[PDB]
Amino acid sequence: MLDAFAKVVAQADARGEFLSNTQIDALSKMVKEGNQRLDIVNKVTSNASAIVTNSARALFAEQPQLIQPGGNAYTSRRMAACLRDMEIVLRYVSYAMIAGDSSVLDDRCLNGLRETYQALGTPGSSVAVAIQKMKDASVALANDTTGTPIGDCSSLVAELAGYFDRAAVSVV
Amino acid sequence: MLDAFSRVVVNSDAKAAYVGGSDLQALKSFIADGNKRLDAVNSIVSNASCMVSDAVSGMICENPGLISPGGNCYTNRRMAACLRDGEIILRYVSYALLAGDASVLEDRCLNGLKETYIALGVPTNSSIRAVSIMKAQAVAFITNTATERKMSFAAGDCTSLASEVASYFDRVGAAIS
Amino acid sequence: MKTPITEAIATADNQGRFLSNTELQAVNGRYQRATASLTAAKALTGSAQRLITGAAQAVYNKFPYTTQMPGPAYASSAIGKAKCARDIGYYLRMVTYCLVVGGTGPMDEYLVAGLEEINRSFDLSPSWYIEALQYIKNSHGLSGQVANEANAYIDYAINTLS
Amino acid sequence: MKSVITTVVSAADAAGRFPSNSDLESIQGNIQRSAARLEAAEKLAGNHEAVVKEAGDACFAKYAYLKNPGEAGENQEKINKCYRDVDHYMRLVNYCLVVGGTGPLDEWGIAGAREVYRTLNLPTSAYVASIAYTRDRLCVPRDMSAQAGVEFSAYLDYLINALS
Amino acid sequence: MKSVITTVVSAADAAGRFPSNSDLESIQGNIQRSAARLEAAEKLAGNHEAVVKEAGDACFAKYAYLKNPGEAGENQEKINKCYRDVDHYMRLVNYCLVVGGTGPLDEWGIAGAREVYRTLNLPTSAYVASIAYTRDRLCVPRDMSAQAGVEFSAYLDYLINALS
Amino acid sequence: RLGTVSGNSSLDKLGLDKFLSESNRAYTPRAQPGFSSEYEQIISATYKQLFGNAYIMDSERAEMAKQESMFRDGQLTLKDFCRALAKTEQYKKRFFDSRPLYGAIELNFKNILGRTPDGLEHYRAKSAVYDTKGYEAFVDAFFDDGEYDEVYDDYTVPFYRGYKTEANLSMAAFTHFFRMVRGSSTSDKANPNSMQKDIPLNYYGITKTPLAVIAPGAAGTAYTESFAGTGSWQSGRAGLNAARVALGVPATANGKSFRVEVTGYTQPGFGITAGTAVGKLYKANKLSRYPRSNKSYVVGFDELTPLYQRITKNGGTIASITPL
Amino acid sequence: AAKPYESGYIAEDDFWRGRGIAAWVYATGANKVIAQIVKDFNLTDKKFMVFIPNDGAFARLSPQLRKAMMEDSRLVYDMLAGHIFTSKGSAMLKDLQGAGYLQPAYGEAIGYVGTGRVIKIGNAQVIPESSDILRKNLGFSAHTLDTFIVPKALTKKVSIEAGFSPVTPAKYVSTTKADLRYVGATKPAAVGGRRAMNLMKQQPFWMYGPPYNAVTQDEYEPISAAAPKAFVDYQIFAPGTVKVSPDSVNANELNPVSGMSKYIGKTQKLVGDQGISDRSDKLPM
Ligand SMILES: *CC[C@H]1/C(=C/c2[nH]c(/C=C3N=C(/C=C4\NC(=O)C(CC)=C4C)C(C)=C\3CCC(=O)O)c(CCC(=O)O)c2C)NC(=O)[C@@H]1C
Ligand SMILES: *CC[C@H]1/C(=C/c2[nH]c(/C=C3N=C(/C=C4\NC(=O)C(CC)=C4C)C(C)=C\3CCC(=O)O)c(CCC(=O)O)c2C)NC(=O)[C@@H]1C
Ligand SMILES: *CC[C@H]1/C(=C/c2[nH]c(/C=C3N=C(/C=C4\NC(=O)C(CC)=C4C)C(C)=C\3CCC(=O)O)c(CCC(=O)O)c2C)NC(=O)[C@@H]1C
Ligand SMILES: *C[C@@H](*)[C@H]1/C(=C/c2[nH]c(/C=C3N=C(/C=C4\NC(=O)C(CC)=C4C)C(C)=C\3CCC(=O)O)c(CCC(=O)O)c2C)NC(=O)[C@@H]1C
Ligand SMILES: *[C@@H](C)[C@H]1/C(=C/C2=NC(=C\c3[nH]c(C[C@H]4NC(=O)C(C=C)=C4C)c(C)c3CCC(=O)O)/C(CCC(=O)O)=C2C)NC(=O)[C@@H]1C
Ligand SMILES: *[C@@H](C)[C@H]1/C(=C/C2=NC(=C\c3[nH]c(C[C@H]4NC(=O)C(C=C)=C4C)c(C)c3CCC(=O)O)/C(CCC(=O)O)=C2C)NC(=O)[C@@H]1C
Ligand SMILES: *[C@@H](C)[C@H]1/C(=C/C2=NC(=C\c3[nH]c(C[C@H]4NC(=O)C(C=C)=C4C)c(C)c3CCC(=O)O)/C(CCC(=O)O)=C2C)NC(=O)[C@@H]1C
Ligand SMILES: *[C@H](C)[C@H]1/C(=C/C2=NC(=C\c3[nH]c(C[C@H]4NC(=O)C(C=C)=C4C)c(C)c3CCC(=O)O)/C(CCC(=O)O)=C2C)NC(=O)[C@@H]1C
Ligand SMILES: *[C@H](C)[C@H]1/C(=C/C2=NC(=C\c3[nH]c(C[C@H]4NC(=O)C(C=C)=C4C)c(C)c3CCC(=O)O)/C(CCC(=O)O)=C2C)NC(=O)[C@@H]1C
Ligand SMILES: *[C@H](C)[C@H]1/C(=C/C2=NC(=C\c3[nH]c(C[C@H]4NC(=O)C(C=C)=C4C)c(C)c3CCC(=O)O)/C(CCC(=O)O)=C2C)NC(=O)[C@@H]1C
Ligand SMILES: *[C@H](C)[C@H]1/C(=C/C2=NC(=C\c3[nH]c(C[C@H]4NC(=O)C(C=C)=C4C)c(C)c3CCC(=O)O)/C(CCC(=O)O)=C2C)NC(=O)[C@@H]1C
Ligand SMILES: C=CC1=C(C)[C@@H](Cc2[nH]c(/C=C3N=C(/C=C4\NC(=O)[C@H](C)[C@H]4CC)C(C)=C\3CCC(=O)O)c(CCC(=O)O)c2C)NC1=O
Ligand SMILES: C=CC1=C(C)[C@@H](Cc2[nH]c(/C=C3N=C(/C=C4\NC(=O)[C@H](C)[C@H]4CC)C(C)=C\3CCC(=O)O)c(CCC(=O)O)c2C)NC1=O
Repeated sequence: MLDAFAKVVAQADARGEFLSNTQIDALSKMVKEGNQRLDIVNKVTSNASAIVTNSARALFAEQPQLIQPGGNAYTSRRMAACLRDMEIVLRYVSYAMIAGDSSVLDDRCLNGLRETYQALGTPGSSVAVAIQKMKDASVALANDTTGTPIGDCSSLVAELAGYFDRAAVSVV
Repeated sequence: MLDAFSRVVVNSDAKAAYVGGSDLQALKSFIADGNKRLDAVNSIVSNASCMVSDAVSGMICENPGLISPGGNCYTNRRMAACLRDGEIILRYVSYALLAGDASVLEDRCLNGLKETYIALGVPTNSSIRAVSIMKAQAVAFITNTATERKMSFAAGDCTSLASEVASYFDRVGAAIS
Repeated sequence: MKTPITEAIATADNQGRFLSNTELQAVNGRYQRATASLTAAKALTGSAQRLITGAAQAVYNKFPYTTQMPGPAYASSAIGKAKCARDIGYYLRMVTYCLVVGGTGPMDEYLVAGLEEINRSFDLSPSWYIEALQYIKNSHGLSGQVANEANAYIDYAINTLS
Repeated sequence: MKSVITTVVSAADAAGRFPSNSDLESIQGNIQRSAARLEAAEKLAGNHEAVVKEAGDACFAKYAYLKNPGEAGENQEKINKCYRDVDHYMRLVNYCLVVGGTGPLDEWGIAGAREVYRTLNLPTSAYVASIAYTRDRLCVPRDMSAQAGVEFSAYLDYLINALS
Repeated sequence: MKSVITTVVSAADAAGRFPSNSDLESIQGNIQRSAARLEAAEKLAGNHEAVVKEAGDACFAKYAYLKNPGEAGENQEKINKCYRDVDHYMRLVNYCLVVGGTGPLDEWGIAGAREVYRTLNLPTSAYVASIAYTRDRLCVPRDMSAQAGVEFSAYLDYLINALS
Repeated sequence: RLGTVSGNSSLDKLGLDKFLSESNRAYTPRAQPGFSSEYEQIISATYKQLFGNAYIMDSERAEMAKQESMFRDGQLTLKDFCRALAKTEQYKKRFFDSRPLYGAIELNFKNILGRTPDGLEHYRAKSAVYDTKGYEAFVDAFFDDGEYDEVYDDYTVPFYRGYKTEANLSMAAFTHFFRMVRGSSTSDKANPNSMQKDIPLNYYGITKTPLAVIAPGAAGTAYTESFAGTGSWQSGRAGLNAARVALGVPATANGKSFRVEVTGYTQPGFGITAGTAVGKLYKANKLSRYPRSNKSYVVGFDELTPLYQRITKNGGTIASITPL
Repeated sequence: AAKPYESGYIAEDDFWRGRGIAAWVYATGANKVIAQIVKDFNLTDKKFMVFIPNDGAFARLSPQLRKAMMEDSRLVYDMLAGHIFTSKGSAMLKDLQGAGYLQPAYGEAIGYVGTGRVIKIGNAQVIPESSDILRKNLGFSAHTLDTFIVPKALTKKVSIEAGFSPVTPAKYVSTTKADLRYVGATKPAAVGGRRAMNLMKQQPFWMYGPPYNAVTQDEYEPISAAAPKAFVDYQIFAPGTVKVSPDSVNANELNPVSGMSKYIGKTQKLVGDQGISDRSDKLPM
């Protein structure tokens, strides 16, 4: 895997170039955010059990056929594996948020997830609804203050929303 | 193949939602900035022959082992195919700029282009540099910063269209890698 | 690639857990040191050609047989001289990559993995590249903690060569 | 989707050419016509639950035989699926005014419909009587403007001619 | 004969469908963009005898070696056929403005040209160099209107990319 | 775009998006004298179909200038032009003279008929025409059996139909179609399973065994495997590809079995450490950790989630999962 | 420095401010360089020719090139020395005809193509509407370009892959009351209370139907299970105080010909609204 600092280095080694003066000034801004990025990863991780469970609770209220006999989440092994997957996706979205690059997200979670759910019969349109419910529980948790100093984080919540949309289109 | 308007339709169809209110304003903005998009697609297809020849020549000038015996662009059959491999890639990028969505570039061009280039034996580092040269040419004609041509436009800013077409060219390098 | 960011992800993904404050502090310390490292990399980039021409000449002064002996391994001809100023620029570029990333990652993936195999095969001496690196440690002109970050990756490559 | 963009791109892809001056001239028609057909798509998306339910019982006001035994409006589930299937069709007309062509109606509503409404024995003249009621309910200055009602009714009788 | 009308009628025929609402919208763009190009073609009509004379001198100025014995511009008779062959290209772009697309260039001027010129030993770069001159002496608010110059330039670059 | 959901479509995002959009139907018996643009499009469309999206240069396209002119007034395009172009040297050089007989036989099924050979008897009926009468009648049996006038109007271009259900083929022929047609930016010179020299469906087209379909543009789209016998009688060798059967006690202990295909295995990235290992780089015996990339596994269901993590954490790319 | 309108505009340093085609040479410090160029190559005696790029040529200059003209003052020197030509002296536009070459002040014999009224100097084009101005004293000719004469021998060091590839930041677009609903689902259900089912959104009206059976939010409330033993008697009140009111006095709105009734029967759950509720009013209890 490689983060956002290692991303521009790998793009520059393949050209055989030193980094520019403009490119160092663009990596100073990524360090200048710095603490605001670590606030989003702190808020998402600290409420990780309640984000997964209460957005599984709201999925079975709107699609109650998934827990009927003959549904894809009806049994204890088949329900516990469903909550386990929703915690796997929230894990690698927080990994992609601390790194600034969606490379650990697809190389270790997403590549082969569509092929897995097509061999098992898991409804892929219902997985993306569970992904989109953890999204707006987390982008509403991102832009509340709650012991953070007041400022503008609207550029880092568009990046966190883009990692949830990436995980949702790799399964739908 | 989806355009910009039919992309928000397949996003609304996934949740049985009508298109209206919040989503129609981002599409009314597409119509209001729509004269710029036709005025920018015209700038690329008016120079589409000089763009391709200068991209394959500049790929060769920096890496002159490609025209040696053992290089991929050695003979005349191979050089004429490399001049045509890039003329199609530029054609599909100008479709995605006209549509406003990268679905025609991914469906008809990039899906399968990777295993095309590993069966033939095309060097992916050299083909990325030929795309990179076309990216610099496309932003220069859109933002009128071309050092060899001065196209006439109305006055205004089109940075969002140049940052859009730059993201289409980076999908070409990420696919074949 | 070894980075303070990616080594925190890899030690939590190996255990299979979320990023705790054990991992949020290892990337907090990368952000404190990043200001010294980014000024050390902007200065080594802007004075690269001075440091490349000087370090190659500093090897021809200590080892003058490398500009004398015939053969392909030595910098006798103009072709072996051009392949030496290319080797110094590879060692210098990996140092500025390690300062930008924040760890000894880009020079592991690109330079020091397989380094003892390509030196013994093409018959290059690691003592040539040490003296080329002792010059850059003595001539970058950096000061304080800016020089502490630059000399930490220069001294890392001298330990693999020796 | 069949649209204005996807027609002129596919025509210039089968010929293997760049977007010509006549392919940019068609997207200018998509600009001057978008004002009327987005007014109809916004008027429909705000008042859709009242338009669907007004047309859902215009089926059963013309065909009261559908509550007879064995028919398609026997029980509560079958009228829930009937008001759903009308609301599906009104969503696709909202999708066609947004895109600008008959794309979403063709691929999602019309293709395969003759083989389903005959296998499941749903009378296709009653999936029409709700669509034909909405086309004559529209008052041309009251709900929308003049050219917004031209676009709204032209997608409404494309669906009628495709079920007939 | 690629036009805006010809592209949608041939695409409605390829799928066996009637002219839809996605097809009449493309004819609307032919109406709006018509006033731009139809007065550029009026400008090219009454002032073609001086535009090809100015463009004719602009290729023998660049390639002065054509007047050598053994080249394509030896005598007055071979010179007269070059001012004729550039007056044809100015008539075929006068046709492309009133049609609305690259039809009359693609049939009578471009298709078959690169094997006629190769066999008859005529350099295509000099058939280029007079087309790129009238693209360059055109300044947009004097010679025509601001939008007529966009259409007039759009066909000259289409002719240039075809020869080159 | 990939997937099956989000658009209510599976075949256009399986590589068939360009092919599901054209007719190219030649609506008039002769080309009109005066105009060339309509019929130049049909000739470029029947070059792209019959040659399988190959590059025909201008010095090679002039070698078929005669037929192109017989078609423009006095020949059909389905018959008598695709038949004339298949007897040319440009078709014969790259589709017949390069491969064995059964390799040339299924390239003609794709190019002329738009499908694949179903079983051995589809191969065997076409090799018998070549053994008795030569190449000139061998390409006529693709045109002059019953199938060709049945499925194509004799003024349209052929199209691909080996995936459809109205082309009454076996379901192993569906999986074989997506081995020979990989999207619209590919030819059979640009196919990794036939590189204009191989037999693309050699064991699989004869025995009618189905393959796992990998979509073009997927993550593990570069997956290819070799072929080797395994038994003592045929003098085979063990340990190259995983089996396709799941026979014994391990088939149903740990639940239902699957067959997983991995693509990219490199030397950097094995350990739990985010970076390469510095030092010796190779053990004594000098071999890699994975001597082949493109490995395959047969795994149970209770071992599928530990294996999934063991693949991706070590650099691999899952190409396909298929229940045995 | 001073005002340009002093001494008329007859001063040489103030004349190009007056003939306002090149305003970038005084907005930047470019006019110090071309005065230092003609010191350095002694052009003050012999006649020469300058090709000044206009305003608009400086504006169409690329951001990967305009950065490299700031971090390298040597690159600004020979680019401005690449516009001063000493081949033909004070040459007018009629002497720039045909095809040929031109010798710069520093750089090297840049080729020109001059065909009648269009004249190119190699990635540049002379606008001939204002280009034949000649100064008598310190004598040169000055012509106006529309692009800088950029030789390709200088700019192999520049590219767009340095970091000048333009990128726009994409925004999210959520509404403030759109989530304030969604923060209550982040807490666990022992401390979030009723608010733990806040993530369910409004389904369409047929999704609560008897095939699908989507569960409403109010069930997750105790207001669904309000089933008491006690009951109001309604006869112990005064007559005129018990009020009742029907929904509509119509046979056809209470029940249509189909069963899609909003008021009678089990089809009262098939409303397009009333799927979600306001239970972020109270507490996290
Ligand atoms: C609410 C979630 C939806 C859902 C999920 C569901 N998933 C499975 C089974 C598996 N999922 C995986 C995927 C992964 N496993 C991993 O370890 C990782 C990390 C890299 C990923 C991405 C695997 C391997 C399995 C099978 C093994 C198992 O866990 O039992 C199941 C069970 C399917 C079954 O038949 O048992 C469910 C139910 N299904 C839904 O209905 C929801 C929409
Ligand atoms: C008289 C029998 C016929 C015959 C048998 C034959 N079989 C093999 C090889 C294999 N058979 C199996 C089948 C199984 N293996 C199992 O463990 C189970 C339990 C579920 C079954 C059903 C397998 C997997 C093999 C291959 C592995 C192996 O060789 O041991 C062979 C050897 C084949 C060879 O060429 O070496 C023979 C001879 N063959 C005949 O001719 C008889 C008709
Ligand atoms: C000068 C040679 C050309 C070249 C070689 C090159 N090869 C690799 C990588 C691998 N090679 C193998 C092959 C084997 N491994 C084995 O153990 C055996 C005996 C069974 C063989 C035949 C394998 C498995 C790899 C990948 C794993 C590894 O790194 O060892 C590479 C590295 C490519 C990479 O990105 O890792 C190179 C560069 N390349 C050239 O350019 C030369 C023409
Ligand atoms: C001061 C220089 C001394 C010297 C240098 C010299 N080196 C070579 C050849 C090679 N050097 C490398 C090293 C690297 N390549 C890399 O890609 C990287 C990481 C980015 C490193 C560290 C390699 C692989 C070679 C051989 C391959 C090649 O030819 O490029 C040579 C040429 C030797 C030859 O046999 O061709 C010289 C002369 N030698 C001296 O005399 C100086 C003291
Ligand atoms: C076609 C003639 C257009 C035109 C195209 C542009 N090219 C631009 C940049 C560019 N060109 C090259 C190739 C060139 N450089 C070389 O070193 C060699 C030989 C080995 C050649 C042929 C390169 C490498 C680049 C830079 C790509 C990059 O940045 O990575 C360009 C950008 C700006 C400009 O020049 O104005 C354009 C527009 N330019 C023209 O004038 C005509 C119309
Ligand atoms: C009321 C107008 C009718 C009536 C209608 C019924 N239609 C029924 C089912 C049905 N409708 C469709 C098409 C619909 N589904 C879609 O996904 C889309 C487009 C996105 C559309 C237009 C389908 C495919 C089906 C069958 C699947 C299903 O059960 O929903 C229906 C149910 C049939 C049944 O119960 O067996 C009814 C009752 N009923 C009437 O009385 C008049 C005729
Ligand atoms: C725009 C680049 C300049 C400008 C140029 C001038 N053009 C002059 C004369 C002229 N130009 C043309 C070609 C052009 N005008 C047309 O009507 C058409 C075709 C429809 C074209 C291509 C012609 C035929 C003529 C002669 C007739 C005339 O306009 O007088 C001109 C006068 C000097 C000369 O060239 O003889 C100038 C200065 N004028 C401008 O204001 C901008 C800067
Ligand atoms: C954005 C989504 C938030 C928000 C973020 C801000 N945080 C700011 C400063 C700040 N944050 C932290 C905590 C963080 N740093 C760490 O080292 C660790 C754990 C290891 C964490 C969780 C600290 C320590 C600081 C102090 C640094 C400083 O004050 O600069 C901050 C800057 C305030 C400002 O400049 O206005 C912002 C904007 N604030 C918000 O309102 C939204 C909700
Ligand atoms: C030039 C930038 C490259 C390079 C290019 C070559 N491509 C060659 C053949 C080839 N390319 C494609 C893909 C192309 N065809 C399409 O239809 C589409 C998109 C829809 C694309 C991008 C195909 C399918 C083929 C095979 C042609 C055939 O089978 O006839 C090629 C020829 C190789 C050869 O002749 O052996 C070259 C040289 N190669 C380079 O070195 C630079 C980097
Ligand atoms: C025009 C012919 C008459 C006229 C007719 C009336 N329409 C009445 C109500 C009404 N009409 C519609 C359909 C229309 N409105 C929409 O929003 C849409 C599509 C989005 C359409 C096609 C609806 C849905 C309704 C009910 C809601 C309402 O307007 O109250 C109406 C009132 C009586 C009735 O309930 O039908 C009349 C009289 N009105 C006129 O003034 C001209 C003469
Ligand atoms: C009745 C004499 C009052 C009155 C009562 C209403 N209460 C409504 C909802 C409600 N009530 C409570 C308190 C109750 N629940 C408990 O768990 C406990 C003790 C631990 C008590 C005392 C709660 C928490 C709630 C909200 C939860 C729910 O709705 O199930 C209510 C419905 C309000 C509405 O939604 O319209 C009514 C009418 N109101 C009166 O007018 C008399 C004075
Ligand atoms: C009618 C069909 C049609 C064409 C023939 C072409 C031509 C064209 N371009 C623009 C108009 C424009 N074109 C651009 C584009 C640019 N300007 C720049 O300064 C950049 C260099 C470049 C890309 C960012 C801008 C900024 C406008 C102004 C109008 C707007 O902002 O929408 C207009 C609108 C001007 C008007 O209203 O008259 C037209 C007709 N485009 C079309 O839509
Ligand atoms: C209606 C559409 C139409 C056209 C577009 C042209 C195209 C065209 N031009 C020429 C023909 C020509 N083109 C040139 C041109 C040149 N020679 C030079 O010295 C310069 C290189 C260049 C000046 C522009 C000459 C000299 C001929 C005559 C060839 C000859 O005499 O051998 C011919 C051959 C027949 C002939 O005219 O003799 C044709 C078909 N003619 C058409 O009928």
